[PDB]
Amino acid sequence: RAPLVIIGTGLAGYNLAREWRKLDGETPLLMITADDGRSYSKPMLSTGFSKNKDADGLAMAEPGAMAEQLNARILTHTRVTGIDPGHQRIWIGEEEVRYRDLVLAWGAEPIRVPVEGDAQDALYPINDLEDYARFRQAAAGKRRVLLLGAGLIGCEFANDLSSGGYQLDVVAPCEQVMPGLLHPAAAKAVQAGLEGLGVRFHLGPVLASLKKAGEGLEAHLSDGEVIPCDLVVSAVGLRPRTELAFAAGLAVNRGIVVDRSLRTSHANIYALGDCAEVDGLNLLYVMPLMACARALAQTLAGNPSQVAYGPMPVTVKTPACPLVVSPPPRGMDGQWLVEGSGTDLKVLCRDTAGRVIGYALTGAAVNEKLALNKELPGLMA
Amino acid sequence: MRKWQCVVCGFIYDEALGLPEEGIPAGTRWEDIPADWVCPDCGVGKIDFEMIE
Ligand SMILES: Cc1cc2nc3c(=O)[nH]c(=O)nc-3n(C[C@H](O)[C@H](O)[C@H](O)COP(=O)(O)OP(=O)(O)OC[C@H]3O[C@@H](n4cnc5c(N)ncnc54)[C@H](O)[C@@H]3O)c2cc1C
Ligand SMILES: [Fe+3]
Repeated sequence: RAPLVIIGTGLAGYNLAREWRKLDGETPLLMITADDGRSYSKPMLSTGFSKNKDADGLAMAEPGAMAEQLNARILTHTRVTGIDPGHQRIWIGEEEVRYRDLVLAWGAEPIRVPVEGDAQDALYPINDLEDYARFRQAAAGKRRVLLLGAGLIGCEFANDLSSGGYQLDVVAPCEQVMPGLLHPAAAKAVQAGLEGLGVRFHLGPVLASLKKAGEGLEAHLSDGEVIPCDLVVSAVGLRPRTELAFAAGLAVNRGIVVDRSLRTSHANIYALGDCAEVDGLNLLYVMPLMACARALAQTLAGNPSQVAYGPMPVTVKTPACPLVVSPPPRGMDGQWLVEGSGTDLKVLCRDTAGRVIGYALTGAAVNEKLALNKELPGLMA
Repeated sequence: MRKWQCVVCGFIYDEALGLPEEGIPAGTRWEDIPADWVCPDCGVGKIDFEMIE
C-alpha cells in the first residue's frame, strides 16, 4: 500500500525510478515535481542553439508517457513544501503523502546576485527546460545578451548563444574562467576560444545595476562600464537545495548529508544527484549521479549497496575550445606543469612519485583522455 | 557502419572506429557491445543512445 516517493523528475529521479523498476515492479511509485515533468537531459540545454532546437525539441517524453513506462503516478507542477520525518510524510500545501521510503532528488538552485535599477528583476536563470523556454521566449528577435557567471555552465551557454547568433558579454568578478575547476593556463585557452567567437569578457567587475534604456537595457558594471543589452542570463553558479531538509531536521553541510548508501541522517529518507553530498562529495554532474541511482535502486529493493566513485573526468561542452578536466581528488597534492602550446594544451598534475593524479586538456590534447584515465586515482579511495 | 549518439551528453560511438581502449574493436556493431556498457562521458546505459547515421 505504501509507495516509494521520489521528489524530482530530473536525471536523478527518473534514473533511480528506472533502475529500481528493474528490481521491484509491484510496490506503488509516486513521483512529484515542481516543473512540467517532461523527460529531457539538462546537459543538452547548453547545446540547443547549435543543434537548432527549441525547448520542445529537447523534450524526449511527456510525464504521462513516463508514468506508463515506470508504472508510476507522476504529479507535475506540484511543490513539496515540507518533510515530516517523524510521521513518514511530506507536505504539499495542506495535503499530505505517506511514504514507505522518501527519495530527495530535488537538485540545486541558481546562485542569486544583488542587482539595482528598475530592471533589476529581468535576469533569466537557465536551470531547467522551463527556464530555457522562458529565456528563448525573451530572446526572440534580440541581438545582445549579458551573461553573469564564468564557470562551466556560463562558458557553455556563452559558446552556444554565440553560435545561435547572439553577441555575448560575460561579466564575473573571478579572475579566470572556471576558477577552482581549472588551471589558469587551460582557462586562458578556453577564454581565448570563446573570444574567437566574439564573446567579450569582463573579469573582475560585478553587475551594479540594470536599467531600462530606449529599445532595451543598459547594464552598468561596478567599474563604470555601461553595456547595452536586450536581456541578462544569470549563470553565476549552483548550490544544492537544502532549506527543506534542514528545516525537517536532516543533516546538511554543502548539500544533504548522505553516506555511501545514500541515506540521510534519518531512517527512510535518502538523497541523490545535485542535492546530495555523498560521503563529503557534492558533485554536480551526471556520472556520480548514475552510480548513485544504480546503488540506491539496489538498496531500495532490499539489497544494501554502496557507491564507490572511480575517476570521473569532466567533459566541458565548449566546441570553440574543447576541454576535458579531472581535478585531483580531495586530500591529494601535486605540482602542475604545462605541456603543449597555444590552444592544444596539456596540463598535468603529478604527485611526488611522478604519477598523474589530475589533468586539463584543451584543443587537440583532449584525444589523450583515455590513456590518462587509466593512471587516475578514484574520487573515493 | 553506424553512428550512435548519447541522448544525455552527446557522446558519439562510431561503429567504424569502435573504442579500442574500452576496449571495443573497429567495426563492432552496437548490438554486439556488452549490455553492461556505459557512456564514457556521462555514464548512462545503452538505452540512452540513438542511431543517428
Ligand atoms: C547548462 C548545463 C549543462 C550541463 N552539462 C553537463 C554535462 O555535459 N555533463 C554532466 O555530467 N553534467 C552536466 N550538467 C549537470 C547535470 O545536468 C546535473 O548534474 C543533473 O542534471 C542534475 O540532475 P538532478 O535530477 O539531480 O537535478 P535536477 O535536474 O535539477 O532535478 C531536480 C528536480 O526536482 C524538482 N524539485 C525541486 N524542488 C522541488 C519541490 N520543492 N517540490 C517538488 N519538486 C521539486 C524539480 O522540478 C526537478 O524535477 C549540466 C548542467 C547545466 C545546467
Ligand atoms: Fe553520455
